[PDB]
Amino acid sequence: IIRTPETHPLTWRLRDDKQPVWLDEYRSKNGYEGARKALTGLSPDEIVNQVKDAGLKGRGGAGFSTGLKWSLMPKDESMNIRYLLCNADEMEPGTYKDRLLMEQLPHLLVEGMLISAFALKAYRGYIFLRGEYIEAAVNLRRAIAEATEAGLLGKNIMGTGFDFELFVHTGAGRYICGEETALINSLEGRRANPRSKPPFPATSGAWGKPTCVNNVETLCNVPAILANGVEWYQNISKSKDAGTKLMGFSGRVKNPGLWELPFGTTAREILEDYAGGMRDGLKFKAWQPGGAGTDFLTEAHLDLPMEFESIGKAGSRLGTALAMAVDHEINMVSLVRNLEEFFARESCGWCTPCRDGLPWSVKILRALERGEGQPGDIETLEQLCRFLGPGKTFCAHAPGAVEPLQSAIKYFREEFEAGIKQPFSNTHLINGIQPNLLK
Amino acid sequence: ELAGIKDAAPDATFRIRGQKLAREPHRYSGRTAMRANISVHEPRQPQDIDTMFTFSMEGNNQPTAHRSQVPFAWAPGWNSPQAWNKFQDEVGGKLRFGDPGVRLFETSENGLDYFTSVPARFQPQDGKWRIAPYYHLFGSDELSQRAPVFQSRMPQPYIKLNPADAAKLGVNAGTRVSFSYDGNTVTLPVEIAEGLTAGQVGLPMGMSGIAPVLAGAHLEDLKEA
Amino acid sequence: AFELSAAEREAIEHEMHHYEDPRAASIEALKIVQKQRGWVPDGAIHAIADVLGIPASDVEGVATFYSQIFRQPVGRHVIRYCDSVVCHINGYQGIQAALEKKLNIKPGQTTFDGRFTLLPTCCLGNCDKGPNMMIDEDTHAHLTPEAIPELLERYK
Amino acid sequence: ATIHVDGKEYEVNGADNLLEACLSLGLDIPYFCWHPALGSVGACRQCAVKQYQNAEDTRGRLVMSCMTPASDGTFISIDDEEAKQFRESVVEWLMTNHPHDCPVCEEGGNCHLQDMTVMTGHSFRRYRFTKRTHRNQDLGPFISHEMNRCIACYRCVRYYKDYADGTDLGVYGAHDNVYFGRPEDGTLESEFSGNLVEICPTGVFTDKTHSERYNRKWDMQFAPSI
Amino acid sequence: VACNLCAVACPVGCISLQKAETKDGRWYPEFFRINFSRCIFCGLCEEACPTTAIQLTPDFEMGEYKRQDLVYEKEDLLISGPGKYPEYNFYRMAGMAIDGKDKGEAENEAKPIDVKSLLP
Ligand SMILES: Cc1cc2nc3c(=O)[nH]c(=O)nc-3n(C[C@H](O)[C@H](O)[C@H](O)COP(=O)(O)O)c2cc1C
Ligand code: SF4
Ligand code: SF4
Ligand code: SF4
Ligand code: SF4
Ligand code: SF4
Ligand code: FES
Ligand code: FES
Ligand SMILES: [Ca+2]
Repeated sequence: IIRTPETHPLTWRLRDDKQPVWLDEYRSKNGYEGARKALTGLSPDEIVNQVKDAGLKGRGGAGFSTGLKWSLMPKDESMNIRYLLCNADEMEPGTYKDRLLMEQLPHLLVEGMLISAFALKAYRGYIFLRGEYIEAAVNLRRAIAEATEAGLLGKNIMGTGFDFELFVHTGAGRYICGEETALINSLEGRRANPRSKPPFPATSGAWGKPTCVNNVETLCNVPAILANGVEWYQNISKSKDAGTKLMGFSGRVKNPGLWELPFGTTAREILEDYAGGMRDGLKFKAWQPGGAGTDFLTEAHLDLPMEFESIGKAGSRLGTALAMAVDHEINMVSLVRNLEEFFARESCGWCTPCRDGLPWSVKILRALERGEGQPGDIETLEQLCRFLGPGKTFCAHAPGAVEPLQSAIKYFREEFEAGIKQPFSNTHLINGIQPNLLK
Repeated sequence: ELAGIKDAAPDATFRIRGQKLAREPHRYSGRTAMRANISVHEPRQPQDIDTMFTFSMEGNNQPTAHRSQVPFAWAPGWNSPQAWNKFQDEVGGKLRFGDPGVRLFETSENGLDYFTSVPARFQPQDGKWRIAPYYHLFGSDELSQRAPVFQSRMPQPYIKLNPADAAKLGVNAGTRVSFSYDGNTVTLPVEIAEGLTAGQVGLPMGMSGIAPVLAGAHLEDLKEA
Repeated sequence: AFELSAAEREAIEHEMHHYEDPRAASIEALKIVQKQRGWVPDGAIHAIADVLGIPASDVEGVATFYSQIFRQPVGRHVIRYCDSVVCHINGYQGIQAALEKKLNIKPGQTTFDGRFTLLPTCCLGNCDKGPNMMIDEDTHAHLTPEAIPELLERYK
Repeated sequence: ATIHVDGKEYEVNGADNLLEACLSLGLDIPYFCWHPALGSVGACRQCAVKQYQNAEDTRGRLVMSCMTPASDGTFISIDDEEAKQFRESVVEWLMTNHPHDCPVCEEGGNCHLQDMTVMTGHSFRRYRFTKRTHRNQDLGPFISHEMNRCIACYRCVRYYKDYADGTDLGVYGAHDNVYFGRPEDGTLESEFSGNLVEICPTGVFTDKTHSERYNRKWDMQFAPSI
Repeated sequence: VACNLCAVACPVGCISLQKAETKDGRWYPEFFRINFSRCIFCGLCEEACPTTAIQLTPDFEMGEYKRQDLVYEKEDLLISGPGKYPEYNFYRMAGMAIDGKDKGEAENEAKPIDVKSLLP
């Protein structure tokens, strides 16, 4: 599978020995060319407009367009202090893309930092990492030092008078830190409770200053747009969502990996033509398109293009586009129990519905797994799923938490009904009081 | 000069639609058994001729009553301290019919003149220690220090010294020193206060045996006991 | 009694030079103390609070909020296994059973010699090569229950 | 500003949020986390109302009245069926770990959670699993600590840190193991630590001086004084 | 537990008591008196008791010579057994920690998870 630079702008400079690309090898393979063009010939607002009309969308899972988000920055010249943050947390299960781009191609991330910080007029940039990526941390720090001693980082970058400083902030292992406002709160050294909007991070984000939070994949997509042009980027895929995307399947398949495809590729091609289909002796049961925080889909949804609108019309989220396949050998009750246990133990504890309803669903599913269900069980689960959607909770961790539960209840209700064995018994008897036998 | 206190609270003839204001809530309990250990006969309820409140629940404590004195916050469905939201015109603002209290004086149109009595700078003289007042929230008040609950929160009676003054006296932190004021020799242990100016000594006003009038006075024959 | 080392204080100051607010170096200060001493003792909260100028309350809240900061003493190695959804699909349960059979302890406990401490952890980002385990700084993929005691004998 | 609650028009201050504007009009809206002197943070998610986009809107959206500004021409509903169900559900979710301590608790009869459970109509329990527990702390001779009865409404930390600027009390823990208190056993250092006995809507912080010779609020002969 | 629900639920108001605490922290009435000259035997106190401590036995011979002897103090009310409810215990259900019952040892109570625990 050849990767020409025209159709694979992100991963065409990968090395076959799983070794990182350093500064000289990156610059030989057309490196820092979009950086040079943006810093020399383009105004920051021109770069923002180019990103806006190039159709680039956010790859963190929200699908928000980055040009529109960059247009929310204040035009006041009194607030020259500005921060640009990378959500290199990548703590969502089933997501392994940012590790792949930022363990063996850090100079692409550094170039995206420089370009976006010049376009946002950001005087500082941080990469909010995770504590479990040691090799990625070492590679990012080495690449940052190399770009510093090559004159691409620091004061008076390439004789343009723009001073940009890049830092790496290694996290301490909490899933809610992936949320952008909670990422800002964790960057300041507080407990990572997220923040309400409005105000957005663009108006007043990190330390009250204007701040732009972006994914690793989007900041890696930016220098390709700045180098090879905008009309090339619009012609990569003939879909509403433009540009290439890291998609791939995982879980009991022949080739669980990671590939770069244009948008609109149907989920069967990424399952059969790329992942090799499912493993020997295992037939297909379900799949998550976005990982742990999305709705399950059946076999009939495999012939669907992996776009935001197509999956959204199908009743789910594209997410990180890293699908996981579930065979029939795995019980749905056990899988949903594991998902809800992860989501309950990674709650931040700010707002009541998530904090004191995810453990309830955890206990209900644990009772279902051992066959200790009672009447009124699935009713309580769908009650929680109805009253944990968007808007009810403070942040979007709980809608993504209750998405797989309601999806597996809708599509696989017969497996949940098998665990209901015991009759309902909440109160033990008391000698000397006749109970109120409700009919 | 004290003519304002007539408007502080309404007199004892003030009634809300003919009735007085209740002191205790309407669900007050035990009325026929609080005094049963003394005698089973129910006594006369105490009559409050001085004020407009009554010593019973036969009164008015409605949130919409036209008054400024509220004995307690209670609304139907709000037994918490959140009944004050029902007792206000708007939440977080004033009371519904004005806050109690009347200003004794207004702002004068013309002010005073500049006080020319500029004091000279403090000179630490030998043998005399100027008393720096260290007030405490728990202990300085005359009545609050007599509370037995405050004695656990009561700080130990400690005298504060500059490091230079402590080095001059040869005393450390915690050792006992004795000083006499108005023919009263008392002994206290020592803390070392860094920010204190030298030539002074710090005393806790309102303590047991230490009057608050000692602030700004001079201390003689301070020595290690 | 806890007293911070000169190297720890120098690293904390060099880290707080990076941010505009000294509070932002709390996570890195706690991680530096954790790297130097294995875990974060009780006096470390007061020491980091006195260095950073922020109260000990929010430092303790940060140390208790994050799962990778240990407020209880652990063994010489911290074996963390991914209990998430994809490793459940790939069968981390056999790996956990093999770990409990070798170490003779439940997850969340430490071995009686202070050698290993077994803990479930979040997604390790290696779902395509699951199941995955994480000893102190090294991750391992494609785990089998029979290879667990061979893998754990290279950590003294 | 102009608002419409259940089709009835009201005139309110446009700068304030919907919760204090509606509580100024005498309307009953449940709330735990918001305090009049502390502002809105949207923690407890108890103040839910159903806001409609326009006059002829029937679907609406469940918003929080403490974080919703009382702008001109706002249309909200308090006693909507979905809003009432969600508020009862929030009360029930707070009830999944509340200990059976009301007879032996000083806040009984003065409890905001008691009035707030009775007000929402929640009286039937369908939680059969275990309830979490917490060890208490010695918070000095004034404040008695009982961490079991907390609902994680974050009033104590907000008041004690933002308002009173106290430095020895805070929140620790995680997802449902949040712990509100001092980092170690000792007296509370602030001079305004007595207001925690009424800032806390539950009986976590209680007046130990009153708890010695305790009696309920209906047994108190009260008076106004200085 | 001296919770004072019976005194306020009594429509005649013939109950008076005061709460006291032991060293372990359990709650008991310091004193407890009923004015039987005032009590109408309406049974509201037993209905409102959340610990089933106070009960109305099938006994009617309560006539007396003087009204002062109709006030029954705590010596004349505490009996040697559980009465009509033989196996109830409020402190087994209560969340408060008392002697012989630590935190989490009540009915449907998990063990206290410390915030310093290494488990996520
Ligand atoms: C619970 C939760 C976890 C999230 N985790 C991540 C993450 O790990 N990485 C990421 O890029 N976005 C994550 N997001 C999405 C962010 O809120 C936000 O979309 C991202 O930081 C930037 O979006 P972008 O793709 O437009 O750049 C998370 C959101 C939620 C609600
Ligand atoms: S939904 Fe609420 S409690 Fe849960 S992680 Fe988000 S803000 Fe925290
Ligand atoms: S202790 Fe009280 S004030 Fe603090 S969060 Fe809990 S219920 Fe709220
Ligand atoms: S604080 Fe808890 S135990 Fe006390 S009255 Fe309220 S709900 Fe009951
Ligand atoms: S039975 Fe007697 S003591 Fe009990 S509530 Fe009725 S009148 Fe009062
Ligand atoms: S007898 Fe029952 S109702 Fe009366 S105070 Fe004791 S426990 Fe409460
Ligand atoms: S689910 Fe285990 S590494 Fe991602
Ligand atoms: S009062 Fe609005 S969410 Fe708490
Ligand atoms: Ca009088």
